[PDB]
Formats: sequence, C-alpha cells, structure tokens
Amino acid sequence: NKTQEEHLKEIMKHIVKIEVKGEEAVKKEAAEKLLEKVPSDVLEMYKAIGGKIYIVDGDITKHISLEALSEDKKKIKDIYGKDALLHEHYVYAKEGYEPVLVIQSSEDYVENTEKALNVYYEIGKILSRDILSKINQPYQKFLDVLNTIKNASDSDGQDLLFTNQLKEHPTDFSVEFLEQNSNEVQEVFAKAFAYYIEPQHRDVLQLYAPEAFNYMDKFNEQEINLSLEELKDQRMLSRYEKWEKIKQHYQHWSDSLSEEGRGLLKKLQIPIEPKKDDIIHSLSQEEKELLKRIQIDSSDFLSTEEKEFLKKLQIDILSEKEKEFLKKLKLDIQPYDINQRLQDTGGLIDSPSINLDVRKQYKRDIQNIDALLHQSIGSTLYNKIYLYENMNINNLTATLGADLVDSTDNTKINRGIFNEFKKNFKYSISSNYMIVDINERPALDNERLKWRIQLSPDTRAGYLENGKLILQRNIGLEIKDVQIIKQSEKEYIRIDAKVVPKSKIDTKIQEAQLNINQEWNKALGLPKYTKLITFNVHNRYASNIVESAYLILNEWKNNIQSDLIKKVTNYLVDGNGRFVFTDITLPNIAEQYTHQDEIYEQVHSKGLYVPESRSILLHGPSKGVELRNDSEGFIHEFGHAVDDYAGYLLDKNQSDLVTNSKKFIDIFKEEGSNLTSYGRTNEAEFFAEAFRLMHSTDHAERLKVQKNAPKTFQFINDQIKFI
Amino acid sequence: TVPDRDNDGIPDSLEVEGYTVDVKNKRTFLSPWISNIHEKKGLTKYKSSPEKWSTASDPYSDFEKVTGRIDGNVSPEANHPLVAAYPIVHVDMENIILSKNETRTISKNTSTSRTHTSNSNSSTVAIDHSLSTWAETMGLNTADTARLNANIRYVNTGTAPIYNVLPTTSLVLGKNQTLATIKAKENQLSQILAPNNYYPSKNLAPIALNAQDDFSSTPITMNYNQFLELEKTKQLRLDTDQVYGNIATYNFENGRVRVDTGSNWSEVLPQIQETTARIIFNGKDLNLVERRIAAVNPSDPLETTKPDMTLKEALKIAFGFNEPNGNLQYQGKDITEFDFNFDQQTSQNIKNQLAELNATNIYTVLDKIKLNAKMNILIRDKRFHYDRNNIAVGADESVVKEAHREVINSSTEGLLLNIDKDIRKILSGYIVEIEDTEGLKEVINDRYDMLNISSLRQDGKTFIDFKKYNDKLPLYISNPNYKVNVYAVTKENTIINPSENGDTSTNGIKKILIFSKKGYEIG
Amino acid sequence: TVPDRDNDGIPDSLEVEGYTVDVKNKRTFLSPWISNIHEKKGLTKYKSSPEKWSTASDPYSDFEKVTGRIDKNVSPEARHPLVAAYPIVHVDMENIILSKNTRTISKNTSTSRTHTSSNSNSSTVAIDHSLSTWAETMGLNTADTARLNANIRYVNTGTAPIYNVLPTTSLVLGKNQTLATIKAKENQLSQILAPNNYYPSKNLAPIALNAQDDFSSTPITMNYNQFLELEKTKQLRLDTDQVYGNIATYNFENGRVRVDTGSNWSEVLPQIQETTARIIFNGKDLNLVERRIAAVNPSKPLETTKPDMTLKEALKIAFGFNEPNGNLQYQGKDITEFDFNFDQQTSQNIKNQLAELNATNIYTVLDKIKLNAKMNILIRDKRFHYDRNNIAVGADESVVKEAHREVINSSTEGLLLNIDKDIRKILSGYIVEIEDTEGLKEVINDRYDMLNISSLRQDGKTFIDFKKYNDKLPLYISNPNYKVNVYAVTKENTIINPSENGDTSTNGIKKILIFSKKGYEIG
Ligand SMILES: [Ca+2]
Ligand SMILES: [Ca+2]
Ligand SMILES: [Ca+2]
Ligand SMILES: [Ca+2]
Ligand SMILES: [Zn+2]
Repeated sequence: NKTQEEHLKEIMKHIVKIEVKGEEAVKKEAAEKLLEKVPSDVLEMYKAIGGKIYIVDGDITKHISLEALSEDKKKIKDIYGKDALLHEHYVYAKEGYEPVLVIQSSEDYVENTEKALNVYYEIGKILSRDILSKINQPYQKFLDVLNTIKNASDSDGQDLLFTNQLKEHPTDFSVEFLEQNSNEVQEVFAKAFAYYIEPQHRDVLQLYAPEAFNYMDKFNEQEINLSLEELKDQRMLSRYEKWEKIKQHYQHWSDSLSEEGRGLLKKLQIPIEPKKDDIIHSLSQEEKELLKRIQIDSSDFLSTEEKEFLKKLQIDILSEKEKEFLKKLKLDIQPYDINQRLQDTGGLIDSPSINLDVRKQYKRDIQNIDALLHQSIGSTLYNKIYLYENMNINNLTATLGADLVDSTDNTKINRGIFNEFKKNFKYSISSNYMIVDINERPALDNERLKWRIQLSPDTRAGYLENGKLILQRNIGLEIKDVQIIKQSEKEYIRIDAKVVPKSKIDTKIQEAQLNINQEWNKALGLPKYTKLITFNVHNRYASNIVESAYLILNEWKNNIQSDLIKKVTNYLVDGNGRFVFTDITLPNIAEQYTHQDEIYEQVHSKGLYVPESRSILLHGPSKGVELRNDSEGFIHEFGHAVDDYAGYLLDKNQSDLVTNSKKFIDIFKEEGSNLTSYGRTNEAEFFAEAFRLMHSTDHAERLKVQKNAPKTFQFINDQIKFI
Repeated sequence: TVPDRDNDGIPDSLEVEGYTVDVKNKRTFLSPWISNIHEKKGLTKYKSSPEKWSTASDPYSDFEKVTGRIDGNVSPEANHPLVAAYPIVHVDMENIILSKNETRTISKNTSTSRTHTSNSNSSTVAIDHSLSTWAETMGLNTADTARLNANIRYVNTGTAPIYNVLPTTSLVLGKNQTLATIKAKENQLSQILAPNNYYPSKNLAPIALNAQDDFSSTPITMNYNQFLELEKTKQLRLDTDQVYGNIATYNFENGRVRVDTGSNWSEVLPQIQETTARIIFNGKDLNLVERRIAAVNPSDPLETTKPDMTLKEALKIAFGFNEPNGNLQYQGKDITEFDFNFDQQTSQNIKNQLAELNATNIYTVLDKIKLNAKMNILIRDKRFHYDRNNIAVGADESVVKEAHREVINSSTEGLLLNIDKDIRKILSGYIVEIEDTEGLKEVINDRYDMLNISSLRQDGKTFIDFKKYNDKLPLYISNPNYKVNVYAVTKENTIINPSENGDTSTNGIKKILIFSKKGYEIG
Repeated sequence: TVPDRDNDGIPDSLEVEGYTVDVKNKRTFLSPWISNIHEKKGLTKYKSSPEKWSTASDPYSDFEKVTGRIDKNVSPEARHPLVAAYPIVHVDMENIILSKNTRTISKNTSTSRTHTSSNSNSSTVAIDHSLSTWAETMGLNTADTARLNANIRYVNTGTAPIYNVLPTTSLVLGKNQTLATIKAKENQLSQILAPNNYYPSKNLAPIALNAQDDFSSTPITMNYNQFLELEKTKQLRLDTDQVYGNIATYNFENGRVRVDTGSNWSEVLPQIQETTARIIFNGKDLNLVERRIAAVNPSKPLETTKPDMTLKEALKIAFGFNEPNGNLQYQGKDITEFDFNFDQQTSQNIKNQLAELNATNIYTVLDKIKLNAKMNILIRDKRFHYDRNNIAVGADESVVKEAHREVINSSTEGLLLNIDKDIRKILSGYIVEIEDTEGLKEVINDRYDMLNISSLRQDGKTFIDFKKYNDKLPLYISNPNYKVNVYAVTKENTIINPSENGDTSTNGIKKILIFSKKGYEIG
C-alpha cells in the first residue's frame, strides 16, 4: 500500500521543475507535441500537394499569406458550431491551389483538449477538402456510414456530427447529394477526424456514434497508406522511380535468360493460333467428305466463333454419326494456350481430357515456366509494393456479368447486384498466371474490376519489358475490401488482396466442407461419416461458391417436399453420390471421365448427372442458356436423378431411366411442344425442364405447367408415388 | 497516460475545461463537455480544481459529488462540486410554561426564529404577550424562586445530515445571564436529522426540558430580578455550539453508506469556513438561509487553482435562480426586489471592482463581479423593514394596505379574506373600532393585548373574529349607516408591556387603515 | 539522482539559489527564479535552508508552507518559509465583581498584553475607579474574607491555531501573591481558537469564574490585607503558561486536515524560541504584536545554512512594510516615526555592525544590518510615552492639543469634536474649570472619580459631556472676561486613590489643556 511520503513524491513529480527554457523553446516544442499525434501520412501528402506549415506568433490575419482574405471569410465557426473571428481565433487554413496552414503558437497545446482539438479539426478539414478531393473522395463507403448514422435508433450521432441542414433532409443520402453538397460531407469527415485524433475524445466518439469510430479506425490503419500510394499514382515521377527500382532489382534474372525462356514467355503471352492448311491436309480421306457436306448452322454443341471457323474451313476444301467428328474436331482447332489449360484444369495437368503429346508438351512447358520463376521478391530498395490488374467480371461469374452495370447509363454500378457481389467475396485462389502491372494503365471497355495486389515476402515472379509482371501458380489471396470508386466519371470496382500460402485457404475450404456435411446429414438423417458434399475449388471467385451452396441446397429443400428428397438422396448415398459444387470445368473433377468411353464425348454445361457413379456436378462462373439462377440448375439436375431412381423402380435388372420406356415417349410427342426451348432437344431434357418448372419460386410458373401439359402434370405426380 | 494530480478519479483537463456525467444505455459515463449535444439533454457543465480531492473542502469528493455516489440525505444543490455541504443546526422552541418553585402557573405559546447580527448560530424566542401581570397570576414575593419549562425541537437548515449526536445548547436571558444548559440525553440516540427536517419530527412529541419521565436532570430556576427582566423583554435567546459528530461516507465494494469513526465534522468545518464565500438569502419565506460557494483566494497557490466564480453563477448554483428571458430572477421575483448588504472588507473589494469596470449599477454587471474567498454577502428583500437581527419586523404601508384588497365573505361576525403568507409574518395584531357619522371613535378591544383577533383556517386563509372580545356576541349594528373600522399593526409598532404611566389603552399604538365599509350588504 | 538532503520535497539548488511558486493554466507549478520573467508578475522570491525540514523550526514544512498544502487557519504572513507559525495566547478579563464571603462592587476592567524589560504571556488588568470607599461599601471589618468573581475570554494573537486544549492561567495580585489558578473546564471543549480570535467569541457569553451551573469550582477568596492592596493599586496580573495541545497536519492522500495525536506543540516551541529573532511592534493599533523571523546562528554549523536575513527584509516579510517610492513605510506611516528598542546583547551587536559600516544613523542603513538568532527588537511609536509594561500610557501636550485642535462644537453645554482612535487610548477623562483673571480657578467636578464624562458615540466622534456630574445642569459664567478652561487628563497623570491626607481635590493632577478660550463667544 502507498504511504504518505510516496504521495509527496508523486505530487512533487507533477509539481516541481528544475529547468526553465525561457519562452520560445517551449513555444516551439509545444507545437511539435501538437503535431506528433497526427499520422505522418497526411503531413507527407500535404507536403506533396504543395502546402506550407506556418507556426506563427500574434495575430493570424497579420501574416502575409492570409493578407488578401476578404471581410467575409474572417467569420469562422469552430468545432462546436459557435461564432469566432480570425483576429480572435488562432488557426485558419487557406483554400485553393496553394494551401497554407497557419497556427498561432502558445503553451496551451500541451494540456488542453480544446485548442488541440480545433487544430486537428483544421487538419481534418484540409484532408477532406484538398487531398482526398483529388482522387474523388469521400464516396459511397462514407455515404453508407452517413446513412447508418442518420438511420440509427438513438439521435446522438446526428447531434454530434451533423449541422442543421443535414438534420432536416427528409430522405436518405444519394450520390447526387455528394455532388452538389460536397462541402457538408467534408465538414462531417473533418469533425469525425477531429474527435478521433485527440485522445481524450476518442472514447466519446466511440460511445456516441460507433460506426464513425469503426470507419475512422479502419481508415487510419489501412486506407491512409493506400490513399497516399494512390495519390503518388497520379504523379508520373513516382511511377517511373518505382519502374527504375523494379528494373534494377529484376535485372539479373533478365540477364540470365536464354532464347528458349524468351520464347516460352512470348508463347505464354499470346495463344498460338492454329493454321488452316494443316487442318485440311490432316484429313484427305472420307473425313474430308464428311467435313464437306454438313449442316453448319444447326448443331448446338459448337460456339459462334467455332461455326464461323468451320465455315472458313469449308472454303478451304445432321444430328447423327457425323457430329461425333465435330466433337473430335472441336479440340483440334483450339489454340495452344497455357493460361486456358491452367484455368480449366484447376491444378490437375494430368487430366486426360485433351490429346496425348499436347498434354505432355503442356506439362513440360509449365514445368519450364515454373522452374524459370524462381526469384523471390524480398529486398531492401523498397517498402510495400502495390501491383495492379484490370480484369473482366466474366472471368469470375457470368451470373452477375450482365447485370452488374446499370442499363440506363453504362458508367454506373447497380447497387443491388453490387451488394450481392460484396456479400460473400472473402478470398481468392489464383491457379493461372496473373499478368500484373507495375503502374496504372486505363482499362478495357469490358473490364471494370480494378484489382490491387499487395505482395508477400516470398512472392516469386519474373519481369517483362513492356510494363508488366507475371505471378506464379497456386497463390492464395485473402480479400480485404471491395468498394465502388469513381474515376474520370466512370464508376468502377476496386479490390484489394493479400498474399497467403495455399494451405490456409484449403484449410478454410476443408472446414466449410465438414460443416456443410454435418449440417446436411443432420437435416436428412444419414450415417455420420458420409461424404455427400465436396468442393473441388481453385479459382478466383472461390468464397462465393463456398457460401452459395447453402442457398442452393436450401432452395432445393424448400421447392420440393421432404419425402422425395429423403428417398432419392438415400439412393444416391447407396450409389456413391456427391454434389460437387465446383467452379472448374466439368470434365476435370474425376467423377466423369472415370465412366465415359471417349475423350471427345466429354460434356461441359450447367449441371450434369453421371449415370454410373450417380453424381451431380455444378459449374461456378458459367451461366446456362436457359436458366435464371443456379438453384433451378440444381432442381434441373435433381430431375435427372429422379429419372434414374424411377428407372430403378420398374425393374432392378433393366433400363436406367423411366423416360427411355416407350410409355412416356407418346406423352413426349403429345405434350412435349408447349414449353421452353431447352427441353425440346430430346425427352430427358423436357423431363428435367418439367421437373424444374413444376417447383418454381412463384406459383404462376408452376401454373403454366398446369395449363399447358396437364396429363404430364398428372404423370409426374404419379412418378412421385414411387416411394 | 492521462495526468491525475489529486487522485479523485477525474483527470485534470476535464476539471479545468468542463466535464459532465452522461448516461447512455444505463451506464455512467464521464465525458468532456461537448456543448452541441449536452445543452439539448439538459446536463450541467461542472468545473472543479485539479489539485484538491474536494473543491469546497467538504468531506465528499469531486467524483462522488458529480456521480451520485454520495450520502442520500445531502441536499440537491450540494451535489455541485463548488457548493459546500455542512450542517447548520439551531434550536426551535415551541411553547414555554412558567411555574412557581414549591393555579399559580403560566402557559404561553412562543414563536422562535433564527438570527444573524451585524460563524456560530443562535435563535431568538419571542414569547406571545397576548391574553389567554405574570406576578399576579403566579403569586410571587421578593423571596420567591421561579421554575421554567418548555418544549424544544432541533431543526437543520444546512446541507448535510447529522448522525447520532446533538449539540450543546446554552440558554441566555438578556445579554449574558445564562439560565440553563441543554444537553442531549444518553449521548447517542440512534436518530437522523436530515436537511430541512426536525428532531423529533412534526408528527411526534417534542423534547421536553425535564420531562414527565425523568427527574434527575437539572431543574431550571430563576431569582426575582431575572423574572422581572423576563417580564420586561418577553425574549430569551438560545446559543448553539458546533459539535456534530462523525460523518457518513461511501464504500465502493458494496455500495453501503456507513458512519466512519475515523472522520469527524469538528475538524473539517474550520476549512469550509476559511476557503468559501458565504451568501445569506431570505427570499424563500422570510427565513434566513446560509450557503457557501467555493471561490478563488488570490494569495494562496492551491487556492488560485479553483474555478472562477462570478456572482451570477454563484446565485444560480446556490439558490436556484434562473434566467428565462434574460432577467435573472427567483420564481418570478426579480432581483431588483433584493438588496445587497456587505460587511466592511468585501464592501471595499466590491467598490474597487466596480470602480475598475467603470460601472455604478451593481444589478447590471453581475456576470462580471468575481468572488474571492472569505466574503460575506447578505441579500435581503426590499419591501420589509428589518431589526437588529435581520428579521422582518416592519413594512411600508403600501403593501400592507394592498394585502387586504381581495375580500371573500364579509359580515358582522368577522372578516374572512385572502391574505398573503409573507405579510402575515410582519403583522402582530388588529385594532377594531366603531366610528359614527358625527366623529366619535370607540375601540372595541381597549387593551394592548386583545389584538390577537385573526386566526388561520386550515384551508389556507385567515378569519378575523369580531365576537372574540365582545363577550362572544356578534357586532352590534344599531344604525347600519355608521361604520366599523378594523385595521392592523406591525411588529415594529407593537407594545409588549404596560406603559411607564401604566396605560393599558390602545392609544399611542401606530396603525395602518386597511378597512372601512358601510355595514349593509357590502359589509 | 536529484539532490535532496532535508526530505521536505524541494531540491537543494532551488533552495539556495532562489525559487518561486506560480500558478499557470489553473495548475500549481514550482520553478527556479528567473528575474526578467518573474519580476513583472509580482511573485515573491523565496529562499530557505537545504538541510532543515522546516526553516523556522515550526511543524509545517517548506513545501507545505510555500504551496498552500497547510491548515488554512495559519495566518497569511506565516506562509513564507522564514516566519515561524506558533500560537500566542493571553487572557482578556472583561469585568469583575467583589463579593463578601446590594453590597457588592461591580466594575469594568480593561486589560492589555504586556512586555516588560520570552517564556509566558502576561497581561495587566486595570480596574475602573469611577463612580458606579470599598471597605465601607462592602461593609468589611478586620476579620473578613472577600470573594472574587469575574468574566474572562481567551484571546489568541499568534499565527497558528489551537485545537481542543486551553492553557492554565495563574492570577497574581501585586508582585508575587498568587490568588488562584484558572483551569480548563471539562478537560476538552471540542473548539477551535484561530489566529486573532476570542474564545468564546464576541457574540456569546464569557467564561465565568465560579459559574452558576458549576459548583465544584473552588471559591477565589482573599484576606483583608490583600483586599486593601487591591483597592490601593487597582491592578491584577494574569500569568499564562504554554500547554497548547496537538497540531493539525495535512494528509497528502485525500486533502484532509485533522488533529494529529503523535505531534505536539510542547516539543516545537523551545526550538522556535532558540533559533529565531523576535521583533515586537505596535504601529497598527497600539497592541504588542509578536513575530519571529528565522535567522543565522554563527557558531552552529547547521544554523549558518539559513538564508541571510537583513532588517529591511525582516520587516517586509513579517509586518507588511512596503516601499512605494523608496521610503519604507507602514500604510503611509513612515519609519522615521518609529523608534528602535533593543536588549543589551543585541545592542552591543548592532553597535558593532554600525561601527563596522562607518554609519551613525540606524534609519538609513537598515538594508545593511544583518540579523542573527536570539536577537530581540522592539519597535515603538515615537509620539507616545510608555511605562514599564510598554503600554501606551501618555503623550506630550503638543500632540494632544494638535489632535484635539479641529474642534466641532464649543458652548456652555459640552464639547463635540472628532478624535482619533489612537488618542482615545491614553485619555482617562475630561474636566472643565473657570480661571479668574485675578487668579481664582473653579473646578466643576472636583473629585478623582467623576472623570468618565466621555462616551463613545455611534458617529465615532466622542462628545465631552458637561451635564452628567454638574447636578445634570450646564455651566453659567457670570462674566465672560475671565476664561473657561477644559482639560483632558492623560493616563500617566490620572490618580486612582485619595492621598494620605484624604484629599479628593484637583491639585496634583498635572494639567494638559485641550481648551484655551476666554469664555465668551469664541468658546
Ligand atoms: Ca482531479
Ligand atoms: Ca479535482
Ligand atoms: Ca530541500
Ligand atoms: Ca528546505
Ligand atoms: Zn436443352
């Protein structure tokens, strides 16, 4: 316990002094103790935009740089909204193209909260009005903060951070309001910065308005360094000094290059296009006569470019046994692309879904590229490195790739689809080769996603001369923040990521797999160790494919009664069933080439039922030609599963499906011509289409099958009677 | 971290710049003063001293005053850190009964009041002199000896309770003839004496001097000359010391408030009396109320570190003045109705502060007058006239006549009219006379002590009685043309003895005409 | 790592080289003396001793004295480190009655604190002798025994308060006949006796010897020889000892000041009286005011580490002398109007320090005279005469005439004028005679005990009353040719008894006229 002479020692430690430095040295040291609390980043940015820090004495209107101010600008309202005059006040900041910070010096900045609070308010007003208004900030993130503040239950944040004009605004805050009232948003950001910096009021700003506290805390931790580097991006000499340091560091690996390495890098840049005479001379037989007479614009297996290439090959010289030659000649005209092979395989370059020596040439060239990419990044010439990428949305998803951008003006982002995008985009896995940039270049018209990669100390890469860099294979990326920016009046998406090893991301996916298996055995009544859901995921949009499985299976659960679910899933558990929710290509998850007969008979589409092993696939990025979302794709494949299980309940030694019986082919020729065009190809697709549309979300699509095919409705409701 | 010189629980910059206690989701939160919120809620801007564990030198700290962790009996204007909490006990005597030491006895009902002359407290008993010679009733010789007996009640007007101890009261006749000394029996009674309450409180029996129960206490006795002077002056005088006993303090581990034996009032009152500025005020119901506000003593380095206290802010935090539309006022009663009496040294200081500001009207510059410690300010009411003890004993004739403007039920049984509760105090009686048309006036209670004809009724008004000294008969109106004057006398004009010539009649008594009506249906 | 030998809380270089206590942004702040900053603000340059916990050897430390962390009752001129804070208590006797163990005599006595040519505080009671033989009036034979009874008030004049214990006063008649011994009632009163206050205070009842409610007090009695000596001398003497109870200390943990049971005034007074120089002074209101200032003692090696104390700085820090324009003065009163009295040892020392400096006049060399410990200096006013007790008991004729010279009224009924409150302490009354031009004088109240015609007035200007002892009738001259002479009598000339011849006349009273007018219209 403390005795009394110890209290004498504490109170003399606060009271007694030994050295007095006069006036002006303490005047100088009080000002630096004032400016020590501010992050150094905004001082460096105020240094870079052309600002001067003037610690003066006496009056502040008597300084030279504030001489030409009018009578009107000398009426200043402080942090609390009350009146002041500039010959009475002590800090003013000059606006425009040459800003000036003027601070009256005194010994009252060391202990007081008020004067230091007003100084940090003026510094925050500089930050909101000058630095951030050169990269078009504040923006939609801070508008979400503002609408969270003014739609609260309690009315203390509105009193603390808003003026009277922002109170009486009856609706919410749109981006029009940030356009034509940007100075009010600047005042609000300044006031939040002021209450966050001064360490007496930090707990008060946490208590009265917590969301502004979270915003400013995450801002002063990460976004201020990111914004300083993006402000240096607007300047050219910083770009070329970063260019200089990267070229000097990566000089010796470009000095240790051979001709074969440069040829491999250039063949990794562009696809090796196929030539046409080597295609035509390859046949020379009856095969030329099968290529010569053919319905070009009738078969639905090849794309537009591929049918045009075959139309180009007719001038270089049918749903029957000729189209197998089309399946075989689909892979024959595809360019030698390393990126497409790495993008489609998902790490298994031994997947035998293409030709033999082409697979071997792929594998040897990929091992050559990975063996040449051996140089680490860990160096002493630089601090944190910010490497960019412009990427298309269609490389991640085709479900949101069309409705991301609004239809009225194509320079906006639709906010509902943006929140659907933002909801579960937590991480990323880079299997293919990220050809990244050193500095910023503007994007192509299809590419609104503007990545920004922060590296690792163990990043392995190689250098190119034209202003690019390439990353290696199997890199883990954990997403930090996804926000809408504006650049040159075109609204975009900015995405940050942070490099992690692959084992953490696959550990997360293993944990999520075990959790979804426990939950959907618990909801279906199945054995403890059954593996019914699995994830073979390796691509960039991994997290949303992991998270969207829950919505897919719940929507399949809600659209069908529970008895058919239980019975057909019991059949699938008996037949080694899975529900592969993957985002890699369909012939490469190894539930499908372990039962097919030919390589060119492989299938790539939305959902797929493997008849021998009783599996249901799904594809992540790709969107169906018919479907509206993936949940109808899962019901669409559960249709084929019900077809197989009904084919087993006619005879346990006979045909696999109930639609191959001739007791449904008559109904398929009677009522198979009143519904959508996808099922019209043959009987099984109409079967799955009827089973998809009978269990719709809204009941009117269920009632269309009631009105158009009533006997098929009665037959399908007799096919549920198999229990 | 954050510097804390005094270890009271509040940091320094909050104590110099204003702090307040806010509650958000049922948790006490100590905040810097942010004026754009805290005026809308109605919270209060406190200020205190960075280097004192209690600013007004009273036993309760700064933090325990601003947060409510304090003894619950402490008055609400003593919760501010700048207002001192300390008890003020005087003695209230209700009636006296005089008897001969063996009817021959006297029983009168007295009206006592607290005094303040030009630190210790006292009270002055005015024995009622009207009807119901004292030596004739008692039958006393020159060789007599008298016995005195009364009923007292201890009353607290301070801002802090007193636990288990009562003071030691001396009884003074005249100037310095001590008749008796009153002490509290058994020395520890297990009682409580809250601020603005009595002991024993108004619904129990009063403490009797030498009661019917006990015998062994000292009989109060007088000689003949003391009884002569007491028949002359009708006025005793109580004096009370300042032994108040231990203090109730707070505990943080269980919230209990207990009488701590290691802390006493008699060693903390001579600090409050040395570092505060005392303001006395009687605008409530003409009883004197004393408060002490902490102020800056310029020649003492730990006393210049208190906040600066203007006289406006002192009146606001002490007595509940507020300014609705600029004019500072007390429940409608504006401050131009109030005097300012000073003692000598603070009159010198106020005159120097007014000469410095180049202003002459003190009622207009109250936000600029600074208070220093060791002052004495007396704020009285302008309407009344005060005697040697600052007690209202007189008035001007205008308000006394305007007290009797509002009539209710006039008849010949008496007068029942609505009268104000402040103007009942200064009035001591009424004189009632019959005037003919011809010019003869016949006073109907022709003695100095038949003036107690008014009597309060419990609904809240007084009923004058005409029957009371006319042999319980109504007013004889033979000819209702001529009229009856019934009018009043003030305590500074009242006679309390027979005259030196022996004149018992109502002549020589000053008077204020309040009433003359015709006699028929108007009256 | 900071040098601190005395453990008081201030480093050493601050204490030898000068330091000051400043308050800046409402915070205490102790710092070295830097002249170009601190001379402008009006701060005080303090110095002290690095090896004493208290420089004047009183129980308050140097840090607690300079910063204000002290019991607030300590007088403002004892907050300097060099002035010693300690109580000085004597006994003030108001009035006496002599009764026979009406026929009892009652007089009003006027006592004063004396200092003859350090231990104990004696006071000399002067009994009034005017009109109310004492042996006749009490009816006393040879074998009588008288009884004494009076009223006293303990009065402090020091610089530090006394808690709970009053001293023990002896009552001495004549030279060394002890009459009785006055002790404290009840052995604890639970009071405080501050500096410059009376116990009981001026608005309560005095402490009575052999009180009414007490009975176990021993009767204070006399025999016949002592009674005749008391009548023929009109004087007592009160010798008070120095038991002063405990000391209030300051608790650094929570700002509390309480009476400490382990620290005592009886063990720190004989160090104050051994290391400090005493300067007694009576310029303020002609009472002997004792102070002690810390000073060097050259033959002691822990006493030469005190600061060097001149006599100018001693007067400035103890008594509030100031030099506005180079002339050192006391609120306008200049120090060429004060004399210096010494005792023998310090007289020899001052003569050596003057013969060193080649100076002859002390009043021009006061900033060069160095004090040392155990000196004794007495500073008295030049205008008055003094007796052995150093009470002001007379003046010259010129200053009395020139003080009375501004006369307001002079007629055949009295005389009213303005008189100063210093000259009203040396006059025992007034008498008026009529002197004939052939040489016949006519004293109108020709007795030694009808002098008290003067009365203090509510105007403050006394009226010499010609009426009261002329059979309540004014003066009629028969011829305005011969003159009217009124004259005051001064206290060294006032006779208190008849002579051995039983004379009651006016001869023998050495006159000092305040009046010289021929009797007619001039006066
Ligand atoms: Ca504090
Ligand atoms: Ca405090
Ligand atoms: Ca020291
Ligand atoms: Ca020292
Ligand atoms: Zn189809």
